[PDB]
Amino acid sequence: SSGLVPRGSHMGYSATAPVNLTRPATVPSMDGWTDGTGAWTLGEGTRVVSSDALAARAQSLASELTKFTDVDIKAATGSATGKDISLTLDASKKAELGDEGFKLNIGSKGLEVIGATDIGVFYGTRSVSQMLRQGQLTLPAGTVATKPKYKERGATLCACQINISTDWIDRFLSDMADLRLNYVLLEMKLKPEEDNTKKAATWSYYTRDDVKKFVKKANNYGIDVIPEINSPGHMNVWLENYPEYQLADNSGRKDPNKLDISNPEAVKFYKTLIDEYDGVFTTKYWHMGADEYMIGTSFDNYSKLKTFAEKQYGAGATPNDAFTGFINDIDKYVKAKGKQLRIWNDGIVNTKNVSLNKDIVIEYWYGAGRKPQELVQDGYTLMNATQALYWSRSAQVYKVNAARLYNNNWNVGTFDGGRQIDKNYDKLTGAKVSIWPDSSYFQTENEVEKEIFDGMRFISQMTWSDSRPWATWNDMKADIDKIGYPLDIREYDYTPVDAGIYDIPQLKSISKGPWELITTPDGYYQMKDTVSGKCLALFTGSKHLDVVTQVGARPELRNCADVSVGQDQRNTANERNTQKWQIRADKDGKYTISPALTQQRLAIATGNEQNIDLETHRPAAGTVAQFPADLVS
Ligand SMILES: CC1=N[C@@H]2[C@@H](O[C@@H]3O[C@H](CO)[C@H](O)[C@H](O)[C@H]3O)[C@H](O)[C@@H](CO)O[C@@H]2S1
Repeated sequence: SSGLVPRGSHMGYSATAPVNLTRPATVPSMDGWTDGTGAWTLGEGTRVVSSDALAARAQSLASELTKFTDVDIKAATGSATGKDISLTLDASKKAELGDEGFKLNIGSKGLEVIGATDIGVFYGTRSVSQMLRQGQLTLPAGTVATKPKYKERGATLCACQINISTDWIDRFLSDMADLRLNYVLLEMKLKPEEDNTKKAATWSYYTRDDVKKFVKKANNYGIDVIPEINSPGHMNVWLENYPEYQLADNSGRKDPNKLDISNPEAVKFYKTLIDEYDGVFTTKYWHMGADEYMIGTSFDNYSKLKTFAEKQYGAGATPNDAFTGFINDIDKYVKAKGKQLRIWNDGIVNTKNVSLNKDIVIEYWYGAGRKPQELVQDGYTLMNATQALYWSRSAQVYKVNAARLYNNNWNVGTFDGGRQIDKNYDKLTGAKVSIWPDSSYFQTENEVEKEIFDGMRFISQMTWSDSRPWATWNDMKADIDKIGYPLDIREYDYTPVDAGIYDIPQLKSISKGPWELITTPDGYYQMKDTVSGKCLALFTGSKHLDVVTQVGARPELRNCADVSVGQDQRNTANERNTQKWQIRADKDGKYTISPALTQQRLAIATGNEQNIDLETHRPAAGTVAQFPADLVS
C-alpha cells in the first residue's frame, strides 16, 4: 500500500521546508514576496499577540482563526514567540506603507503583521485569514510589503426604490473588508422625519438607527459609506408626494422624477434632506448624482429653466447654465458643512454663463459625454465608474465579465467605452463596480450576491495591486474560490429552520394551515398552504421597479411556482420570486417572515401603524400584511 499519512509538522517555525511548498494565494495579490528559509505553522498553542491598543483586532483575528482552523487560538499581550501571529502598528512607516498598506514577515519570530495605521494592521490580518483558511496551516517563510495603488476602491450599491436588506448590506461590508475595498456609494433613502419632508417616508427606507449601525460596522472595516440622493433627476422616490416641487414641462405636465431647480422651496427641500443625512453618515463627501435629468426628453421642453437661467445668471444663460448653477449651489452648501461634492460625469454639460466648479469629484460612467482625456486636460478629479463594471438585475447589457476584462488588459485608466487615460494621472482616485436593481423581480438579492462574487475580486485586485500575477483569468478563478468568503458570510444563517411542516398562527387570516416549507438555492422558502394546495405570494400592490413597495400590501395564495430554478428562467421570474420568503430568528428564538423581494416584514395590522401610504389605504385591521420592520417592532 502507499503508506499515505498526514505530514503533521510541529507548530511554529521550522528551518526546513520544501523549496516549492505552495504559498496560499490572497486577493488582492501581495506582489514581490521575497522568499526566506523555512516555514511557519499555525498549531496548538499559537496565539495572536499585540499591544493593548490593538487588543480588539487581535481578539477578533484569534476567534476567527479558531473557527477556520479548528485550533484554539487565543489573543494575548506582552512577548510573542515563534508559535505566534504578532500585530504591530508602527505609524512611522507611512512612506513605505501609506495609510492602508501592510508588511508580513514570516520566519523564526512567527508571522508578523505590521501596518502604519489601525486599518493597515486590519488589512494585513485579512491576508493572514485568507492564507490560513485554505486547508494549509504551514506558510513559506519570507517577507512582503504591499499598499494599494489607488485611494478609492469599491462599489456603487444602489439600495434605491427597492430595499437591500441591512443583513445583506452587513455581509457585503464584510466581503468588501476581506477584499480591502474601502468605498461604497450607497444611493438610499434615510427615512425622512421632519415636517417639510415626512411625506417622502415611503418604502424603501432605512431608519436612522439602522444606518448608524452599518456605518459603525463599515468604519471599523475601513470603508467610507458615501450617501447619494440623486438630483435634480431620478427624484421619484422623493417627490411623489410633493408635486409642488416637481418640474412641469411647457404644457404643464409635471414629472415626479424632476426637481424644479427654479423653485427655491424645492431646492430647500433637497438641502433639508442633506441636513437629515448629515447626522448619521460620518463621511466627508456628498454625492448628488446629477445623471439623466432630461432622459426621455430635452431642455427645449422646459422653457421655464431658460427664463430662470437668464434671471439668475444673466442675459444669454441657458438651461445647462441653470443645471450647472444648481450643482454649484449644492457644492457651496456641502462645503460649508465640511464636505466635498461628487457627481456622475453626465452632469458635465456645455455651459455659457456658468462654469462647473472644479472642486467636484467626477465619477465617470458615460463615455458619450465630454471624453475622459478632455477631463484630464481640464484637471478634474476622476473616479472610473465604467459601464464595463455594471450589473443590473434586469438589463442584461450590464453583467460584468471579469474573464474578459482580466484577459483584455483592462486597468483603472481604462474608462468607459475602452477609452484609455494615463493610469498614473495624479487626480485618478480609483475605480468601482456598480450594482443596480432596475426591474427588480428578475433576481433576488441573494442571487445578486452569488453573481457579483468574481467581479468584486477582480476590482479588488486591479485597484490595489494593478497586476495580473495569474497567467489567465481561469487561474485567478481557481484561487479566489479556494480563498472563499470571509467568516461572517459563512456563518450567516440563511435558512434558520428546517424544511417540513409548520403551524404559523400569524397566517390564520389566509389559512388555518398547516404550511409546508421548502428551501430554495438562494436561501429563501416557499410556503405551501396544505389546505388549498396553493403557495403564499406577495404579488399585489403599488410598485417601484416592478416590486411591491406599498406599505400594508397583503399577501395572497397563488398556484405554486417552481422555486428551485435559477435566475436564467427570466420568463417565470415574477411568479417565482414573489413566492420566496426570508425567515429570520430574532434576539432570540422568535421568527419573522419577510417577502424576499420587498424586505418588509409580515405582521398583524393594528390600525395604529403610522406611514404616508397608510393615509390613503390601510389593510383591514387584524389581517396579515407587510410593513417596514420599524412600524411593527
Ligand atoms: C448613473 C447611472 N444612471 C443610470 C442608472 O439609473 C439609476 O437607476 C436606479 C434604479 O435602478 C435609481 O433610480 C437611480 O437614481 C438612477 O440613477 C441605472 O440603474 C444604470 C443601470 O441600468 O444605468 C445608469 S448609470
